Amino acid sequence: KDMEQNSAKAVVLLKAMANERRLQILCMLHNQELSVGELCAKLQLSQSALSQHLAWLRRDGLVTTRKEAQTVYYTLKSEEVKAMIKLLHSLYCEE
Amino acid sequence: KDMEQNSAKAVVLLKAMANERRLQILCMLHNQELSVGELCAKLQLSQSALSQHLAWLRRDGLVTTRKEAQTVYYTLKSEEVKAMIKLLHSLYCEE
Repeated sequence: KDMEQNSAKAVVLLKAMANERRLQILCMLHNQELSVGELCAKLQLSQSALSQHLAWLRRDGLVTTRKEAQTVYYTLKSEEVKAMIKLLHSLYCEE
Repeated sequence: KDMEQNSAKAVVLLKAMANERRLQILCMLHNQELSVGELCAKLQLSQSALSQHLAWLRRDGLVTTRKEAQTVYYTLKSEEVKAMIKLLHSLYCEE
C-alpha cells in the first residue's frame, strides 16, 4: 500500500540525485539561486548537456525556475530535496 | 579534484539507495538489527533476490554483518547512510 507509494516517491528523488553532474548542480543551489550562465561557468559543462540535467531535475520536482525577462534562475524546490542537500552538504561539501 | 572524488563517493551511496527494494531494506535497518529471515518475512521477497540486494548493499558499504553460528544479522554500517536513512525515515516513514 503506502509502503510502495512512499518508496516510489523517495526513489524518484534518489534516482534524480544519483548522478555526479545532477548532484553537483543541486549542491550548488543549496541556499543559493543561480542562473544558467552561473552554473555553466562553475561546472565546466556544455549548455546542451547542462540543459538536459536541468530538465530532468525540473521534471522530477527538484528545482523550480524564475525568469528575469529571458534569464532563467534555478533554485531547489521541494522541502525533501532541500533537507537532503543540506545533509549531504555537511557530509561531503565540508559545510 | 576533490569535487569529482566526493561527488563519486556520494553517488555510489545514492545509487545504492535509488531502488525500491534496497531502500526498504535500509529503512527497516534504521536503529535495528535484523536477520535474513526477519527481512524475508517483513518484505515478501524471495531469498534469492533478497540476497542479491543485500550483496549490493554490502559491497557498497551500506550494511555490515554479524553471524550467530549460521544466522546472519544485518545492520547499517556507514555514518553517512545512518544519517541518510534517519532523515528519510522522518520524511516518509512517518517517524
